[PDB]
Amino acid sequence: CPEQDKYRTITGMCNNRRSPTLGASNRAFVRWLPAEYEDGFSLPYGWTPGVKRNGFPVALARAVSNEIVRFPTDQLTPDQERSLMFMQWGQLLDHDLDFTPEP
Amino acid sequence: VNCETSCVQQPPCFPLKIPPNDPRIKNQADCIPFFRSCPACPGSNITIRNQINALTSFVDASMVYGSEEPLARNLRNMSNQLGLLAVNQRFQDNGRALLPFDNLHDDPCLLTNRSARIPCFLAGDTRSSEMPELTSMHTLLLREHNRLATELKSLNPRWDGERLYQEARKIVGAMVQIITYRDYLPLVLGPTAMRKYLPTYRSYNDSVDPRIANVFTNAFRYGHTLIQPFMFRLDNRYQPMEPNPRVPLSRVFFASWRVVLEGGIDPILRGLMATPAKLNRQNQIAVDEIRERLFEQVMRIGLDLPALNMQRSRDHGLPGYNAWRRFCGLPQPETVGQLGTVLRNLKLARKLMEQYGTPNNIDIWMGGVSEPLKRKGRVGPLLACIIGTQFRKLRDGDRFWWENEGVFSMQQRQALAQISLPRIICDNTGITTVSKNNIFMSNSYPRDFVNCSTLPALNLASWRE
Ligand code: HEC
Ligand SMILES: Nc1cc(Cc2ccccc2)c2[nH]nnc2n1
Ligand SMILES: [Ca+2]
Ligand SMILES: [Cl-]
Ligand SMILES: [Cl-]
Repeated sequence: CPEQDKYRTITGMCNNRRSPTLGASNRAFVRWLPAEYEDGFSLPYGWTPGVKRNGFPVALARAVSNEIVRFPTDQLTPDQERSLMFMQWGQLLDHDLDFTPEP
Repeated sequence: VNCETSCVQQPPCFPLKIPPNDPRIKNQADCIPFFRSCPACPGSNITIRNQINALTSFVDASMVYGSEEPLARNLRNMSNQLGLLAVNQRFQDNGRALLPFDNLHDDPCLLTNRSARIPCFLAGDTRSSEMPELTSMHTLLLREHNRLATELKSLNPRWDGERLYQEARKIVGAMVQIITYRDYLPLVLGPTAMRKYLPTYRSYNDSVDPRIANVFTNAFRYGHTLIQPFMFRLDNRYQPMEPNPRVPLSRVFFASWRVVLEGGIDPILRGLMATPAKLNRQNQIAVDEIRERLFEQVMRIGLDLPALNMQRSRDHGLPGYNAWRRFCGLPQPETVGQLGTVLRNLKLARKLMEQYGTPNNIDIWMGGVSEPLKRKGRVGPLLACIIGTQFRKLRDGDRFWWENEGVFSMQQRQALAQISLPRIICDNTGITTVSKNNIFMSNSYPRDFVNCSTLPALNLASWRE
């Protein structure tokens, strides 16, 4: 860690001088709650058919989407209090904070 | 094995299986593809599976500059000592800059139009070309750094490339933080959640963990419920810009050609400013442009964003709704009636119960986007907690937070306090009529719009050496 800096590193390394990787890129997320996996350590709920979560079967994400989320486009309510810039800032902001890589 | 083509559930595949009577996919032998997020510890039978953040958690405008050193280096104009960001050399938008192109192996932007031959743009974050509206904001910011590195060069001509770039980067990073905390967040959270989670800034605290929490990557997807089924373009009069003024979303994803050829960033920004966002309602959660036709053009099948969010939370081992409410110090509904009360809606409670069996199993995004909205906010109590808690951490735990002593002088901060997103638009586009503050509330023309003349510009006098 450099003793005296005027600007951030690109990586975010050295922002926290005690734990220098904190907030830095290409590191594990922090967990606020212990992970809940089928096997306890790696397998996601719904990975194995018949395997229940808290004594109840695992709903298909596509089914929850169909039953809960699905609505007809015509019904859309425009927010009288928000611009599409409000939505757009959210995405651009999200893109400053997290990107979860996949293979 | 190959996740983009197969329905075989074999590591790293976790395909979204199709239910009976699906309104779009009749073959239950088909699937919505899904690659599990890279494990922090590959193949461990010991340590609990966690995912990685390719980005700096700080509100440091890494979406403009990069989170990895070679990318940051490449995004810069290394031809001179002006400390500028590299701009597209093949194209311009009315004599104004566009982002430079990226050299991708399998490029999804080229797939949106063979004739046009417009590839993905290069920016700090790799999702910049995802939609032309996001591309407009990335371009807006690429222009603000270059405009500031020009004003600072004319103010301090003895300054070199590294200085000018680092000094401009620092201002952009602070603008991002100001807009977010002064304008954006209060309108997401509402006034009460804003006081609770974001009390007045005291100072930098090196014991505050600034990392993004796994849950936040899902909770922050609440914005998918604000998405409109079209991309709107408006001329200088804020009237539809024909042809194709309302282009459906499933035709704009990776359509970088629409920016380069269909009018640049200005018709897109006016559209963002003068169009209302979609309002999240219990029976109107998220649009089919994302729930049915997400990346439709470029994939073998349309993806379902709400469903992808629920599969992602399961892949990330995120506890259910009640565990997060408990974490927030909020009552956890056990029965259908109790969920009804929390939701102020027994019909939705009955449906959620049919799907999950218990409010303990409701996926984070699902249960979060289902809660009634806090007064003057766009989230319910659970998301307000997760969102608020995360933002306070990124603020209280940022050594380079704009208000931190030694970051900017008292003079530089009084100058920075004057910034706004409507002004950044004025300074870097041909747009002359912008939103009245707050830019996030202002959605009606000509009622909520004013001229650039009225708006105060940023004064860089306190940056003179
Ligand atoms: C208010 C915030 C917000 C907005 C607006 C938003 N997203 Fe998201 N989105 C997120 C977050 C957080 C993630 C998780 C990113 C990560 O960590 O990799 C994400 C993830 C995604 C993912 C990854 C899906 C998966 O789980 O595999 C897709 C696809 C996506 N968003 C598409 C979009 C599209 C398309 C738009 C606009 C057209 C958009 N998002 C608008 C916050 C938002
Ligand atoms: N993890 C994600 C993924 C995508 C899709 C994508 C991935 C690579 C490049 C462009 C687009 C997102 N789009 N918006 N937020 C996102 N968060
Ligand atoms: Ca960042
Ligand atoms: Cl977490
Ligand atoms: Cl180029």
